[PDB]
Order: sequence, then C-alpha cells, then structure tokens
Amino acid sequence: QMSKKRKFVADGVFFAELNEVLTRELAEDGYSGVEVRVTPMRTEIIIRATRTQNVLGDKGRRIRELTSVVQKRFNFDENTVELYAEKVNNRGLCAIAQAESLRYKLLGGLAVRRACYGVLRFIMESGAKGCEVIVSGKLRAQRAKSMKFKDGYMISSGQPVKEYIDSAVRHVLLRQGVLGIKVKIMLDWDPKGKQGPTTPLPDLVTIHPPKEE
Amino acid sequence: MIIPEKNRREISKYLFQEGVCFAKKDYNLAKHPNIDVPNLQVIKLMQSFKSKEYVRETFAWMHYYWYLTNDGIEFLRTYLNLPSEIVPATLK
Amino acid sequence: GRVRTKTVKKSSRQVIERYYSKMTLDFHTNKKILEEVAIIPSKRLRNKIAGFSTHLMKRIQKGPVRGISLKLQEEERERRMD
Amino acid sequence: WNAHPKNYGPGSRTCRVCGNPHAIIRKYGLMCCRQCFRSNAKEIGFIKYR
Amino acid sequence: MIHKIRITLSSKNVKNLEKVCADLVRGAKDKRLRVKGPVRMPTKVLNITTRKSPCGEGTNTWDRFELRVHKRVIDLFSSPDVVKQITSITIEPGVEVEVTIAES
RNA sequence: AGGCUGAUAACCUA
RNA sequence: UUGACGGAAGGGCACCACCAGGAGUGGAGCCUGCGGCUUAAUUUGACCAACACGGGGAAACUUACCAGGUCCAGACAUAGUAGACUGAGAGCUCUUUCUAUGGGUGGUGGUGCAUGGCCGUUCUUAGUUGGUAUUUGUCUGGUUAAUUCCGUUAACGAACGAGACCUCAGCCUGCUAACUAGCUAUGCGGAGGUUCCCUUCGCGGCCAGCUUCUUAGAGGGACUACGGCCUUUUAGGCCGCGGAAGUUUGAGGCAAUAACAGGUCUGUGAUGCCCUUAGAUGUUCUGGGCCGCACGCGCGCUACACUGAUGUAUUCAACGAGCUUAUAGCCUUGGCCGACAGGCCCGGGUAAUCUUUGAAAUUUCAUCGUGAUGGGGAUAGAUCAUUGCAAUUGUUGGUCUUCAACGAGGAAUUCCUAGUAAGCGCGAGUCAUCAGCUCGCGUUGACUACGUCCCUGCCCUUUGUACACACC
Ligand SMILES: *[C@@H]1O[C@H](CO)[C@@H](O)[C@H](O)[C@H]1O
Ligand SMILES: [K+]
Ligand SMILES: [K+]
Ligand SMILES: [K+]
Ligand SMILES: [K+]
Ligand SMILES: [K+]
Ligand SMILES: [K+]
Ligand SMILES: [K+]
Ligand SMILES: [K+]
Ligand SMILES: [Mg+2]
Ligand SMILES: [Mg+2]
Ligand SMILES: [Mg+2]
Ligand SMILES: [Mg+2]
Ligand SMILES: [Mg+2]
Ligand SMILES: [Mg+2]
Ligand SMILES: [Mg+2]
Ligand SMILES: [Mg+2]
Ligand SMILES: [Mg+2]
Ligand SMILES: [Mg+2]
Ligand SMILES: [Mg+2]
Ligand SMILES: [Mg+2]
Ligand SMILES: [Mg+2]
Ligand SMILES: [Mg+2]
Ligand SMILES: [Mg+2]
Ligand SMILES: [Mg+2]
Ligand SMILES: [Mg+2]
Ligand SMILES: [Mg+2]
Ligand SMILES: [Mg+2]
Ligand SMILES: [Mg+2]
Ligand SMILES: [Mg+2]
Ligand SMILES: [Mg+2]
Ligand SMILES: [Mg+2]
Ligand SMILES: [Mg+2]
Ligand SMILES: [Mg+2]
Ligand SMILES: [Zn+2]
Repeated sequence: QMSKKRKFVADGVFFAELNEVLTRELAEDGYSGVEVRVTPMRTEIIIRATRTQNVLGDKGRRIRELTSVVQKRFNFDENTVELYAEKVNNRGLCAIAQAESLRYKLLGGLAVRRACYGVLRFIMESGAKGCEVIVSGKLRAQRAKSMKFKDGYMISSGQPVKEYIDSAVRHVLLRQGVLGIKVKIMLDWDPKGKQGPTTPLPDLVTIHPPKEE
Repeated sequence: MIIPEKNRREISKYLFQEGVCFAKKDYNLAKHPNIDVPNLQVIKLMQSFKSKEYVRETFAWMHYYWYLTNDGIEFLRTYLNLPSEIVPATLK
Repeated sequence: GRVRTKTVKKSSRQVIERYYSKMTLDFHTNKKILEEVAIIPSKRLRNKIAGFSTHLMKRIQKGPVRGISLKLQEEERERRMD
Repeated sequence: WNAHPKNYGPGSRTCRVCGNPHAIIRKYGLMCCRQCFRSNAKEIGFIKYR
Repeated sequence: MIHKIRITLSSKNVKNLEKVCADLVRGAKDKRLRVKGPVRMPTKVLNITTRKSPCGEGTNTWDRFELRVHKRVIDLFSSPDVVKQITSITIEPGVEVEVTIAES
C-alpha cells in the first residue's frame, strides 16, 4: 500500500513509459496514442494507429507479443491486462500521425518542399481550421535553416491553445544529421466533441437570429 | 561472452516458451527477475540473437524488449530438440 | 484604461440592431437578455457587452448613432423628410 | 568488480528514463532527471497554471 | 443487518469525479438507503518546480508544475451486497473507486 | 589597486 | 528604396530609467561562485543576456582530472592453430577442475561555427502579415496599458500578437453537506464562587440540532453601473456615493513575425562527421584532486548595539512533506535514561484521521549602563556524541575555554510604489550525513511619489546620411 500522492504519480509514470515503448515499437505502424483504462480485474490498453493491420500482425500474433511483454515488464498478473488496436477516425486531424507521415516521406527521399505541402494540403482537406509545418536542419547546405509552411487559422497564446491546437514534434535521422519536424494543427469547433473541442473560442460571440411569429 | 551451457539453456528455454523477453539495462543486477541467469548474461545472449535476426529488439526507458522471429523459433527448436508441433506461447 | 475592444463593441451593435425592441436602459435586465439572445462564452465578456449596449441604448435615446442601423427608426426619418 | 557500496549517494540513483545520475527528482518517487521530467511532464499529468 | 459502508473516490478530473459521485448518491437514493456525503477532502496539490533551461545559461526561469488530486468520501448505510450492486456500474475514466467496511 | 566604459584612452577614488 | 544610426526634431513610455524616498551593496569577519597563482591533478562549460549558474550543497560513488591495478561487458561473419609479487595473493605461477582479418560496441572524447530539441535574449515593449526595389492598407488628430478604440481615408476585407482566456487570492450568515471539519444546546463529571444559580474545563450522544466558523462543488457578484464635471454627437478621462472589490480588483500562467553563428554534443538508446577501441579516451577497483592560497572581483550571511544583548514570564501562522515493516529503512507522539548531544521502550500514521496540542520577530519583568562592554563571534585548544564501508585536509551536532576585525563604510552602484520595502521565522528541493543557496509560505509592517524625459534605454513620426559586417 502506497499513499495517494505516489499512486497517482506512479500511474502517470506508467502512462508516460508505456507511450514511449509503443512510440518506438510501433513507429512505422502509424502509432498515434494510447489510452490506459484500468478497471477491476482488468486493465485495458487501447492502441490508436492509422494502420491497425500492421499492429495486430498475422492472426493477431503481434498484439499478443505486445500484451505478453507489457504484462511481464510492468509486473502485471497474467491474463489481467489486454491490448486492443484501434483506427484513427480522421487521420488528417491528428498531428502525431501527420508528423510521422511526414517523417517517412523525408526518409524515403521525397523533397522537403514537396513533402511538407502534401501534409499541409491533406490537413486542410480533412477539415482543419489551419495548419503549420516547420522543418529545421541541414536541408541542402552545411548551415542549418528553417522552412515554415503555414495555411489557415492559428493561435499561439492563452488557454484555448490547449484545446484547439494539436501539436507534435519528431526527429528525422537523415544521412547528414537530424531534421526537426513540427506539425501544428488548429482544430475546428465541434459541438459533438469528436472532430474538435466542444467549448467555443472565448472571443467568439454568436447572436441568435430573431424570429418573426 | 562465455555463458555456461546450463544458463544458456534457461534463456533459450524461457525465450522459446514465451516468445518475448525483457531486461533492465543494469549489468550489476545479480539475477534476472524472470530467470535465475544473471541479468548481464541475458542481455548479452539476446544481443547474439539480435545479430542473427533470431529476435527483434526495442529499447526504451532503460529496458530491453525482445521478440522472437520466425527464424528464431526455427533455430531454438533444433537447439532445444523439441517436437515440431510445439510453438511459443504467443502463437496460440 | 477601460476602452472596449472590437469584440465588445462589435457584439453590442449587432445585439442592438436586431433586438432593439427587447433591450432596456437597465444593465441588470440587459445582461439577462444577452443570455437569452446570444451565446457569450464568459461572464466577464457578457457583463462588458451588456454595459456597453446599455451605454448605446442611452445614446440612441438622445439621437442617432453611427454604426447601428435601426430599420424602424430609419423609416420614421424617411417619413419626416418626405 | 563493482565492489564499492552503492546503497546511498548519487552513484546509487539514476534517471529512470535516460540513466543520467544528475538532477534527479526524487519527490513523490518520480526518479526522473529534471530534463526528462520537463519533457514528459504533460504525459505524467503535471500542468502549469501559474 | 445495516452497516455503514465507506466509498472513497479519487481523481485528477473534477468533472468526472463529481459525475461519479452524483451517480452513486442518486443511485442509492433510488433504493432509499441512508447516504452521508459526498464529503470533499482538501485538494492535494503535488508541486514540482524545475529549471526550464536544460543547461545553466541565461536568466534563471522556473516552471511550476502542479498535479491536483481530488478526494471524495461517501458513506452508505446498507449491506455489502447492495453497495456492490450500486458501485458495479461502469465508472468514468481516471476515477478510482475504493469500497471498504467502515471500522466505526 | 579599485571604480567608470561593451572595451581602450581620458576621468574619479584609495 | 528599405533598414540602421545621429552629441537631428516632434509625440509617447519604463523604479531591469530618473525624480521623492526606504533598504542597502561597495568598507569589516565569514559563506559561497569566478579569475589568477600553486599543483601529479587542483576536470570542465559560461565572461546587460558568465561569476549560490550547469538545479554544480563533490569525503567514496558522483567524476569528466591525477598516480596505479583489473576486467571484456570485442555481436556477427571468414580463415588459421600454497609460492613470488602487490596498496591488496587484484592479477600472475602452483594446485584443484584463444590468434589475425573485416565488421561492431562503448566513450561526461572533439566540433553548439555541422545539427535536432529545449532554453535565454533581442523585447515587456506593441508589434507583424496576406488577398483583391517598394509603398498604401498599418493614418493627421483625439484616446488607451495596448496597431486599445473613435474617426480620417485609395483602399476594402481579413490573419496573428494585444485583449479575451486559464490558475490562485479577495465578497456570499444564500445553495449542496460533512464521526478524516466544527459550532450551539443538552446530559454527566471536575474545579471555583454564592441546594438552585453563575463562571470555567473534560467526556458522551451516526436519534440534540445545525453549517456561522473549516473544507469544496455549483452558482452569484463589477459593467465603471450610478452622480458631477471635462472632452467633438465620439472614443474616453477626473472626482464621488454606494459597494467585499472601482488601477484591465490583485498576482501570475500562456504569448506574434523576424532574428542571434547567444547557451547546451557534460540531460537523453537526439544526432552527422572526426578521434579512440584491449600496454582502451570502454568499464571497474584502491588512493588523491575538484576545497589546495602573496592577490583581484561577483551573489550573500553576521555585525558594529540601549529602537539593544542577556535571563525570565508570556503568546499568535501559512505553504507543505512523510514508511519495504524486515525487531526496524519515512514523519515521529508518549514513557524512561542523560547537563547537553544523544540513547532505550511502547506505539500512531501510506494520512482533513497520526507527527501537527504544530514558529520567530514581537509582548512582559528583571539584569546590564556608553566601556569594543554582558556589543561582535572570527580564529584556536581540549573533550563527547551522531551519519556512514570510511570523517584526516576539522561531515555535522554538543560542553568548557579562546574572544580577531568591525564604532555605520571612499569613488561608485542595486532593488523597490502597499499587505509592497524591510524585518521575522517555517516548509520544500538537494539529502546516509551536511544550507550562509534556491523555490514557495505565512507573521510584523512602513517612508515617499501619484510625476518627468534630466540620466540609462524603448516605441512611433518627420528629417540627414559617403553606414548595410549597419556608429563597436
Ligand atoms: C492523434 O489522433 C488522436 C485520435 O484520438 C488524437 O487524440 C491526438 O490528439 C492526435 O495527435
Ligand atoms: K555596506
Ligand atoms: K546565477
Ligand atoms: K541550438
Ligand atoms: K459544571
Ligand atoms: K543537447
Ligand atoms: K556528437
Ligand atoms: K540530468
Ligand atoms: K567561537
Ligand atoms: Mg488571440
Ligand atoms: Mg493575453
Ligand atoms: Mg512609473
Ligand atoms: Mg541600473
Ligand atoms: Mg534616487
Ligand atoms: Mg547588511
Ligand atoms: Mg571586497
Ligand atoms: Mg563587503
Ligand atoms: Mg534586457
Ligand atoms: Mg571523487
Ligand atoms: Mg574513483
Ligand atoms: Mg570513462
Ligand atoms: Mg554520451
Ligand atoms: Mg549557437
Ligand atoms: Mg459556510
Ligand atoms: Mg465563481
Ligand atoms: Mg514576442
Ligand atoms: Mg557561439
Ligand atoms: Mg567546484
Ligand atoms: Mg543569484
Ligand atoms: Mg553576545
Ligand atoms: Mg498555534
Ligand atoms: Mg567582549
Ligand atoms: Mg558535501
Ligand atoms: Mg546551489
Ligand atoms: Zn533523464
């Protein structure tokens, strides 16, 4: 038995470490996040990935390996933890998925200008209020510089950034050094709460149209 | 790395019995938490498998994560001399 | 200082444009009207809009204002000139 | 080999994320160095309010 | 026959914690059980203050990190089986439910 | 020797 | 043409500017960081925006440095065939029962002027940008903390920053409701005073009641609303009632464009190239060093006393933190032993439950009496205990003794506008032991101003320019 303070910290450290382990094991499977749903008699781990068919493996072989190694590593009782793969509903509104998408294009050899506009164009087609892609490093010359690709709406300051901005940072290990990818997607107000935050922007005021009855 | 033949079997037995293994990057640790073999001998032996593609390696937060591959299962069966119908726990 | 920004001034004029009949010269009644006829995210923003609109209602009483288009008031002026 | 006692002091403790021995945060049992904690703070559940 | 059962709820999310507390009190008022609570313990504010810079150069700026823990205590006067029925409902994520027989 | 100056000269102090 | 600059002009602005002041710092002793010197080594980064900074309070470890001894923790692939010494029997013999080649791996090795990320800074100011050489938009004027607004108008309509926003604090005798928070009443009991009665204290009641005090959810509350006056019909400003609150109520968090060869390769299983890789720059072990002392500098601590020191009596916080239970590893009550330091025993607490019944300055009475004095407590001797595997180059904590400079600090210079400055202590980080540091917390509680552009800078406009590496 440990105190509440340490138990909550220990739960946060488990989530942070699990995400890192999956971020590297499932790097090339579109890994976009994880949700840890601890319940009586069972803790459920839901893995979000754009390409779920590669996370499950042939006849679920890989998802069973991940479950087994996770249970042993984190001192779980056998058959008391489950891993479930899941697909990202709107791949173009997830910055972590777009940052990894841009990463593999650059590794493959696609030009930076062309690759960054492909992501920028795809995100705006998916129904985003705006987007911004930044690539930094040794692009062609020995000296480093930054290229910024921006489109649409964006905010930087205040509380709304936490709810409306979806940002990710990734490193690309190229032959001449490391490029830095930053994808920053501004979401749109979704009252249903699925595509974006349900709470509106603080400065957005809406006047109801009067009725003639 | 001169692993005793008795310790070598335990690693292969455990690795074949369960298609995954893990270790903390701590060479001083006396015993592996899942095998009597010393922690270092587990890390070095599965480094040999990694170079022969018998396992797939992941590292994060000071821990190794190894996963058996199809070739690794083929090799371990001959080494352990077990019936061809037996498979690791992850394949069932 | 206490200068109202475009958010407060713009919203206040729109409210008075299409709810001039409902609005009154009382701040406390006007801020209950804004809850009914508008979606203002924060209470502090709602108070500033209600206070400035109440200021604009007093302006309209004495005469015409620049950025507010009151159709019924406009029709009265047209009849006067014609 | 590794005979020297390692029951207390900086040499006994290391960062759980990176393994570095410096600037370890031991409060609440975090056992992370100050640089790794700032990177992982949001995921752990810590937040900046003021 | 009737015993004072103590239910303790902990969470970082206030809205989820308050939602589960209402679901339990309202779920027990349907069975006409006597309910004491929810009692809100003082909020625990874990605090880590750390240097922003990964090196020691520049103005010494600090980040104050806070992790708030909210705790609720509900006492239900009923049998363990009935309480097990009320608490068995699905609980919101991040809310930790803990049922114990009050030592009185 | 200190101070003044980003620094030197000049200047000021001991 | 755009910028930058000007000992050019105009407008505006900032306690990292000044003014009016407060506390000081600079002088003394000491603590700690930097340079220099010394050294086997005294590892190293950094020079407004380095110098109690690298969370860098190093006994070992840390550790990068120095003197030495080990170990392989050299995957994979190819081809070949009891003694002597010693710091220590560590290794090497005795006794008992791998070698090339490529290719890797490790490295607190080098390059932050090859990089990612993060952070600092320009820059706390209000600034920046599309669509339809460069410019207009983005403005003469008024106004604002604000490129904030009102208006002007060859622009119109938008995007960022600002504001909004989020957190904490301030009001609620209203809502929700509490045996881990209390109050009031009542019952019983103790003590005092006059059997009732009165004062006071203790205990009890999940069927005394209740939520003022405490806790924390949901809401409410301020909008400059109202009055007077001043401003252009404006935007707005000054004063005032009421009000918990009338500076965007207070304080923070977040925070644009474009930049810097700013810092970090010594946070990282971030990383290119280079170096090294078994007489190793890998790793570990022993010992020393990082602290070494003619000297210069920076952040500080303690002081020079009577508005005090000492000895009594007395008395009021807030933020927070806490264990593997092994005899017991964390915070520790109570009892006993001891002058102290500390020790033994029974326990509580994984915590609004136990530590926590929880400070100091101050208040109060006495002593001291202007004397470097009972101010000051450096330096030093003797001795005791605690942490640790280990205390010497004193880890720290006690006891007696020793009793230095310092009598308010030159040129110069920092911070600060209200629960603030200053004083006063407390928790947390580091942590086996060690706080003169840092990050927070409360307690006591002011002087002065409500301005200005004189100094140091900043923003906008006009203007000059032979500057653009941009007046260094
Ligand atoms: C990737 O997509 C998930 C979808 O749930 C979203 O939650 C993350 O914010 C995004 O990065
Ligand atoms: K002084
Ligand atoms: K400093
Ligand atoms: K950099
Ligand atoms: K009595
Ligand atoms: K770095
Ligand atoms: K490097
Ligand atoms: K570190
Ligand atoms: K002394
Ligand atoms: Mg904004
Ligand atoms: Mg803001
Ligand atoms: Mg001023
Ligand atoms: Mg100054
Ligand atoms: Mg002055
Ligand atoms: Mg002083
Ligand atoms: Mg001096
Ligand atoms: Mg001095
Ligand atoms: Mg500055
Ligand atoms: Mg050392
Ligand atoms: Mg050593
Ligand atoms: Mg080394
Ligand atoms: Mg390294
Ligand atoms: Mg640089
Ligand atoms: Mg109350
Ligand atoms: Mg409220
Ligand atoms: Mg800026
Ligand atoms: Mg440089
Ligand atoms: Mg040092
Ligand atoms: Mg300092
Ligand atoms: Mg004295
Ligand atoms: Mg008290
Ligand atoms: Mg004396
Ligand atoms: Mg020390
Ligand atoms: Mg320090
Ligand atoms: Zn770390």
